Order: sequence, then structure tokens, then C-alpha cells
Amino acid sequence: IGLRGLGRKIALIHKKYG
Repeated sequence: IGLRGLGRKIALIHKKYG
């Protein structure tokens, strides 16, 4: 529906802010 918010599946980018 949009973004994973915390970078869930996007966990490689997750470390940017989460």
C-alpha cells in the first residue's frame, strides 16, 4: 500500500533511520 515505514522488507535501507 506504500512504504514499510520502518524499512521492513527494505531492511537493507532500514539501518538509515531504524
